[PDB]
Amino acid sequence: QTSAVQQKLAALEKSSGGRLGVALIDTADNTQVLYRGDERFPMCSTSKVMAAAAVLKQSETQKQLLNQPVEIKPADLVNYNPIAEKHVNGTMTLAELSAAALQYSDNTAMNKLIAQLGGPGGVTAFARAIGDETFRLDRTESTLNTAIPGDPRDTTTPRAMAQTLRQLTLGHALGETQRAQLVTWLKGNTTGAASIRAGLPTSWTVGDKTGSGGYGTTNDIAVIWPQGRAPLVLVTYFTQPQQNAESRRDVLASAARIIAEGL
Repeated sequence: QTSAVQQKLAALEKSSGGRLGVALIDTADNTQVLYRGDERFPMCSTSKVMAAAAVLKQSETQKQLLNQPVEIKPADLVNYNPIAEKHVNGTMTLAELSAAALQYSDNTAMNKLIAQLGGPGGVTAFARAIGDETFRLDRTESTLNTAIPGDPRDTTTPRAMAQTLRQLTLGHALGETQRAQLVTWLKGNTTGAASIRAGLPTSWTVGDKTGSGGYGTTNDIAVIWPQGRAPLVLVTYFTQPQQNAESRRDVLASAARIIAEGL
């Protein structure tokens, strides 16, 4: 029952200190389970999925767009840029910047993707054009991770991001080669081993993007191909009242366990 899952999520949330948002879509019957599904949460690095997908859309009609070299200037470096810092005063392709933003959550690469889309408003505009009316991106890295309570900048709801994640990876928001590329990048993420993945059996396939930021904000959005059933889309947002709160990736694993076991 969806409701059993709710009680367990609510109980999880009380023990968490913080505020939990969940949104599951089960594509076997298109059922939805929601916990705080229409409450806004700071998106942090999970936003990078939208930036990369928007650039992929651009590439549907600028054929060679992803192989074009983009200059990495000293002014482009931000804190936590493990991939791009190794290319300062050099070049990366929008493909390499996509992979770095998605699979290592590189913030300099994210800012390059945002810049390629014409700024925060350019990412938001792509969300609007795929029917995501809730997503809003308002700032660049790394200041978009401030996750200040009650600030609607750089937020979405779990319901909106699960709907959009399905659109991008299993629906028709992107072209076929672009959709495959996006799914290949998410499946190759390196930073989500302790989040949703750690709540799921290892035989299941997972494409995911983690997020982290201020106020102990710990997020994950995933696409999940279990054995023996249609894929699932699971969004797990978590933030805390203290600005210096510690990340709680285990809480997201617990949320995913609750879901894999009860649905």
